[PDB]
Amino acid sequence: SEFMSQSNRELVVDFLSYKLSQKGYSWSQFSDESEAVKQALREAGDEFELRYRRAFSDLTSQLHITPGTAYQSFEQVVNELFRDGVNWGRIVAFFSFGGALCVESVDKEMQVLVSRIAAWMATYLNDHLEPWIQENGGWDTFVELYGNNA
Ligand SMILES: Cc1c(C(=O)O)c(-c2cccc(N3CCN(c4ccc(NS(=O)(=O)c5ccc(N[C@H](CCN(C)C)CSc6ccccc6)c([N+](=O)[O-])c5)cc4)CC3)c2)c(-c2ccc(Cl)cc2)n1C
Ligand SMILES: [Zn+2]
Ligand SMILES: [Zn+2]
Ligand SMILES: [Zn+2]
Ligand SMILES: [Zn+2]
Repeated sequence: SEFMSQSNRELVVDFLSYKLSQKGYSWSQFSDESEAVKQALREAGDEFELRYRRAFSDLTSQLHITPGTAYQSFEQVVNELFRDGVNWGRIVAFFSFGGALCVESVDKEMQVLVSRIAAWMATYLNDHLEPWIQENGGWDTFVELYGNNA
């Protein structure tokens, strides 16, 4: 409880849909307090790209991500991102990484990867990040911290 929560799937699809919309795409092209969390994540991901733009490179070539890639390859990269533990900034970097991997996959004519990356992100969020998030005050704590720094 939970095996795979709908709220974790929704957070991921809403974030990825936003990043793909910024590149002119609809989520439907790739796949078949809550509003405040969605908006804070959108804003934090946009700020993360302005501050750490150099990291937004040819991710699918650097990580050899193809239509043959399975979940454990994605988990190894994200475990590197969280190698020294979890914090809010690293969670924003994780969402941003998934968004950039989706955008790059579409650019490299590997549209098939988008729904897969969404599922891998929702799995990692559910299994390896939600326990930390709940222990550290929940998503409404992030909304408060982000909004107050803003
Ligand atoms: C393996 C691996 C990687 C790897 O190993 O590192 C990386 C990788 C690559 C580059 C960068 C990073 N980062 C950079 C940042 N960093 C960090 C910094 C500070 C804190 N401290 S904090 O928690 O107190 C804090 C402080 C401030 C704010 N926010 C204010 C809002 C102000 N505003 C309201 C005015 C500022 S904006 C903002 C600032 C920082 C983070 C978010 C938003 C927030 N916050 O959450 O908003 C939280 C904690 C963590 C963690 C890692 C990872 C990738 C990767 C590859 C490609 C792509 Cl595309 C993505 C990822 N990969 C794959
Ligand atoms: Zn939603
Ligand atoms: Zn961008
Ligand atoms: Zn795992
Ligand atoms: Zn913990």
